[PDB]
Amino acid sequence: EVQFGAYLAVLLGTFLPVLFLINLYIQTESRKAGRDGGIDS
Amino acid sequence: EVQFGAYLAVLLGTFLPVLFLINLYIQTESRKAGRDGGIDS
Amino acid sequence: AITKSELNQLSYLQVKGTGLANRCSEVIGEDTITPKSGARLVDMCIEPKAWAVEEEIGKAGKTEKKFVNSKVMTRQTYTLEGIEGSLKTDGGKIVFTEEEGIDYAPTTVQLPGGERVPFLFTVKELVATGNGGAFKPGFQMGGDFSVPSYRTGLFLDPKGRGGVTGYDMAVALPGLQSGEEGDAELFKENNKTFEVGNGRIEMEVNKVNAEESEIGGVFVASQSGDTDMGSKVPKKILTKGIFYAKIQ
Amino acid sequence: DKLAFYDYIGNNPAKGGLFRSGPMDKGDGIAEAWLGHPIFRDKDGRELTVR
Amino acid sequence: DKLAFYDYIGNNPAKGGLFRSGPMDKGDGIAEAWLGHPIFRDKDGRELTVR
Amino acid sequence: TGPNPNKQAVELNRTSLYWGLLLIFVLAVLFSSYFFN
Amino acid sequence: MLTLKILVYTTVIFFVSLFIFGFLSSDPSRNPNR
Amino acid sequence: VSLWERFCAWITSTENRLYIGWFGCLMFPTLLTATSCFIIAFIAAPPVDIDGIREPVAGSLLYGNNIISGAVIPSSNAIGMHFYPIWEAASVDEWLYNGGPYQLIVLHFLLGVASYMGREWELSYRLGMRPWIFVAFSAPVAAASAVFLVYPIGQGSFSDGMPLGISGTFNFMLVFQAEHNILMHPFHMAGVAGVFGGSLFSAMHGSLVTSSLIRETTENESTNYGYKFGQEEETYNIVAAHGYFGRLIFQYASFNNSRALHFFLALWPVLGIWLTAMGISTMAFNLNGFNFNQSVVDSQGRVINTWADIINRADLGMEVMHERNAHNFPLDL
Amino acid sequence: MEALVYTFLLIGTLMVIFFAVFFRDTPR
Amino acid sequence: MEALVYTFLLIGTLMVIFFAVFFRDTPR
Amino acid sequence: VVDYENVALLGGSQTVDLNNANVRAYLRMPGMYPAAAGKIVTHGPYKSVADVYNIPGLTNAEKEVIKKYESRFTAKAVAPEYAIDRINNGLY
Ligand code: CLA
Ligand SMILES: C=Cc1c(C)c2cc3nc(c4c5[nH]c(cc6nc(cc1[nH]2)C(C)=C6CC)c(C)c5C(=O)[C@@H]4C(=O)OC)[C@@H](CCC(=O)OC/C=C(\C)CCC[C@H](C)CCC[C@H](C)CCCC(C)C)[C@@H]3C
Ligand SMILES: CCCCCCCCCCCCCCCC(=O)OC[C@H](CO[C@@H]1O[C@H](CS(=O)(=O)O)[C@@H](O)[C@H](O)[C@H]1O)OC(=O)CCCCCCCCCCCCCCC
Ligand SMILES: CC1=C(/C=C/C(C)=C/C=C/C(C)=C/C=C/C=C(C)/C=C/C=C(C)/C=C/C2=C(C)CCCC2(C)C)C(C)(C)CCC1
Ligand code: OEX
Ligand SMILES: [Cl-]
Ligand SMILES: [Fe+2]
Repeated sequence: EVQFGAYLAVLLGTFLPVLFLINLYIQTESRKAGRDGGIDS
Repeated sequence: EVQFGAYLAVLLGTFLPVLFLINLYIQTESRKAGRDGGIDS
Repeated sequence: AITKSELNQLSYLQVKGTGLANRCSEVIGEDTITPKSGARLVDMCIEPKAWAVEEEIGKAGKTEKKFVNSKVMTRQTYTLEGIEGSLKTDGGKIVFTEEEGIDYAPTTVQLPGGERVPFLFTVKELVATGNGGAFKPGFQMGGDFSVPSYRTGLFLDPKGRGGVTGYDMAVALPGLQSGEEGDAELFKENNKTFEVGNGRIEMEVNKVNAEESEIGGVFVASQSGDTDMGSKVPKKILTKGIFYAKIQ
Repeated sequence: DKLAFYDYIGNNPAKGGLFRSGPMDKGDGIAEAWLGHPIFRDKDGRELTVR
Repeated sequence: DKLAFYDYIGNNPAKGGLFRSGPMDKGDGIAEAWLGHPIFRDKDGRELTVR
Repeated sequence: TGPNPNKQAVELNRTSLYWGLLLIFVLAVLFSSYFFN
Repeated sequence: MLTLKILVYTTVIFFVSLFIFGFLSSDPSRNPNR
Repeated sequence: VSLWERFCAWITSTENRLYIGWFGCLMFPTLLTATSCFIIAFIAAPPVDIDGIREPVAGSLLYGNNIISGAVIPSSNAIGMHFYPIWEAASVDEWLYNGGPYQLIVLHFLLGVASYMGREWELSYRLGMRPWIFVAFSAPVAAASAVFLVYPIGQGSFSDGMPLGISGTFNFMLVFQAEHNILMHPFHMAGVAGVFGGSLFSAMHGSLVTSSLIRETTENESTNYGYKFGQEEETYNIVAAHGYFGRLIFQYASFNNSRALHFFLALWPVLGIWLTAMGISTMAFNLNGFNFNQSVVDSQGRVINTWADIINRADLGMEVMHERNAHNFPLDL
Repeated sequence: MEALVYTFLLIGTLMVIFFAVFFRDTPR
Repeated sequence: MEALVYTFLLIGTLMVIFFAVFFRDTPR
Repeated sequence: VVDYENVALLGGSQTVDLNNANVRAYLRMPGMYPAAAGKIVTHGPYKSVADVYNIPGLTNAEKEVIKKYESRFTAKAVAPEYAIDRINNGLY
């Protein structure tokens, strides 16, 4: 019926960029928290 | 010959935790850089 | 309403949408008719009231061929009307020999599980022989009939292949037209066939009105189902209901 | 047939494997019928049984 | 046979699709042998050609 | 509603990152053969 | 199937009445220039 | 203070995260039930007999469809324009066999969008604004209503409405072009001009406004960061943009008044969509587009073809092949 | 078996929309 | 076809070892 | 079916099959269409061309008009997918 490689293509090409963008946002927020002196460094 | 779901299992279980750990390390480094007033915030 | 005399007293605008048009009429009396010569049964009506399909079910650690009930997926469009025939006597018994009328109606029923079973409810080409020489309560008759194909030769399947028209190959797969053997593995689906079936019906009379020359009773029938132009194995159907006829 | 199906070694829970994934129908297939009970006899009519 | 193989429409680069992936062998299979050249004649012997 | 005084920061140095990466990769190498069967 | 009809009719009339009697409660005066 | 007064104060309150209002009392339940039914039907509905010839068509994911080919099939041709609620069926299975969910979804959805328009006006009134955004929104509502309700009414059956799927719209468009000769109706031309001009004007406005930004960031900061929420700066340093547009084309054509510019921006696509919706509604009653088949002949009397004849050949090809098993007589009235 | 993939993608998109609407950066 | 997966895993492990040895945080 | 042997007797040649041909096949024999062809195509199977003269109710005129064209007729085996559509087969 369907091609098997499509499973790998769809799942990998969806999951990797999502984690990349989440990492960008989280590191930005962490730097912002670090710059302003507070309880969380 | 082999089981097809093993491709997805191995690849997802390798790629997700690795990106989680890299996320943790990168956000730690960004917070450290932000704490010290420098050229990169 | 229940009798023909009450039904004739209503107007068409008074019956539309109620569902009375799909019902069969009722007869009142217990007399005898005795058909002369050159009689014809006219205005026959047959209404099923129960449907069942033969299957294999599990009762307790065993499997048996049992008839399971089914629900009608279509709507009130399953009653036969207007059937006419010519009566005669052979050796003291009455023979019907059905001739014309609305004697077929498609129907679809659903089995427990989700499967849909279409079939062509019909009494076409029916010859029924009775056990007596007069129409009286207790009279019985029955015989075999012929079931035509569900789809005629002009039907086209979703890929454009039919019986007397349409393509004769799977045009979407040109890679199957090579070698000494071509698409020989699709021959069953590329070669449409139309073969006739068979059935059986048994009827019994309960009420007879002499002053109106009417009869009524119950019936039990069984026949085969749709074959999808010869690509699937037909099932078996069982039905029960009532009937009405006039000897005028 | 249901009573005879319980006496088949393929339904023993202690007969599987750790990395054999899927339903039990993946190993033998789907059953349809019971062939019957075989009885073995030698040249003298004495009954024999397979261990 | 090599010259005749070039005269088959399955080798036309403008005959595929965008989302049909794989080698050309995935569509028809692997070529094995040539069957020969067919010549069609009617009831009077004149030659006919399939468009 | 308000600023929660219970929030803190999370850290991870490079040595722990290397240990985690090695553990994940070696575990996958060990179990892949059995997953494929 | 009659009980389903009863429940649906109840719901519809409830919401429609809410609308109707809400618009009758001196709506034009509910503006920031009161 | 009575209980009813407190309820009225809460309903028409401006402090809520999402405004409710009194049009919301109709908008929310209808849209929610339509959404639930649509999701369930799109995932797991059985095949539906659309043409009334006992030939069901599959449209759900669980029955062998992908996202592109899946749809919610319109109701059966045997029903026609008759009302078909759930309680009027002998069983739920019969309701699903005859395309029941389509009517429910479309009706509750149309009520929802009308209430959405009303709610837009209501919040505009409560906030002290000018009450004409919902007039602009009335054009997509007009088009959707036109198709979904008006076409079945004119043609006499719900089975001719647009299917709720991706390829269903393609089928709808192809059959519509075959039967009514759209692309020659001037209202469709008006709609096409509306959408093309809307895109053109949007691109022009964006380019002109973005080019005329004043320098307040230097290099290492996105230019979007220079604007502050509440900053006072008219949306274009005039000399630059005005001279640019006066030099690019004929100088006397230049909108120097912002009110007129934005009014024209609002006016163009809305009028185009109104005209195309009215064109669909009128063609629902068999008033088709221009017909120029066999209009040029020589001196003798033979016919000389044009491009309209090629379009006619394509229309004939589409016509003879649609709904193959449904017709019994020569004319498709 | 691809119906699972389709359903997962659609539900993920709906989750993203929900988070965008209700967990949003304050405009101020 | 799984030889690709085995090779990728082994090469990734070797890459991780190389990075750990040569790109390391100073002991000071 | 994919292959039908007697396809030339359905109206595309000079011979017409009496058991499977549509009523339009008789439109090329003058003086026969609306009266005799309708009677021919609405009666039971014929084992021979001579059996068409036993149709109950044939007036004389139909008899001699059929006798005129008898040389163009034949009777083959009944195919149910063709014999059911002899008054209207969807061709216009
Ligand atoms: C390049 C060529 C070209 C172009 C530009 C167009 C352009 C157009 N055609 Mg067209 N057409 C063409 C070729 C072309 N056609 C050809 C070749 C054919 C023949 C096959 C057709 C056949 C054809 C038909 C049959 C129809 C069109 C229509 C249209 C118009 C679309 C109406 C629209 O989208 O707005 C209308 C906007 C809407 C319908 C949206 C409504 C939105 C609702 C109110 C809310 C939805 C909310 C949503 C459900 C939830 C949101 C999600 C949430 C999470 C945010 C548009 C003017 C249609 C038309 O005129 O419309 C009336 C129409 O019916 N054309
Ligand atoms: C196909 C084109 C098209 C689409 C899809 C579209 C969509 C939208 N436009 C809106 C607004 C507008 N559009 C406007 C002008 C225009 N809009 C245009 C073209 C479109 N506009 C054009 C061309 C114009 C220029 C005239 C204006 C002026 C507005 C608005 O003010 C309004 C808005 O607020 O935008 C910000 C939104 C209204 C939200 C709503 O109803 O509540 C959301 C409803 C929900 C969440 C529930 C609906 C779910 C239903 C029940 C699903 C099942 C039924 C469907 C029909 C399924 C069909 C799916 C198949 C067709 C694939 C919505 C995002
Ligand atoms: C033959 C009859 C048959 C029917 C024909 C109908 C013609 C009706 C013409 C009058 C209609 C209203 C005119 C505009 C009013 C207004 O909104 O002002 C807004 C401004 C007026 O200019 C602005 O006008 C301002 C002065 S004033 O206030 O308008 O007086 C000025 O300050 C400012 O600088 C300037 O930009 O107009 C525009 O910028 C918007 C452009 C679209 C408005 C229509 C312009 C004329 C169209 C001709 C007909 C096109 C037909 C299209 C067919 C699909
Ligand atoms: C109270 C109130 C409110 C609220 C409201 C709401 C929120 C509502 C909701 C509602 C809802 C939430 C509803 C829902 C409903 C749903 C439905 C109605 C559904 C249905 C479905 C169906 C019918 C299905 C079917 C099927 C199919 C299709 C296929 C498969 C099978 C089945 C059978 C499953 C407000 C705010 C206004 C205010 C005032 C008061
Ligand atoms: O449904 Mn839709 O398309 Ca209006 O025409 Mn007749 O019907 Mn059917 O065909 Mn053609
Ligand atoms: Cl018709
Ligand atoms: Fe602006």
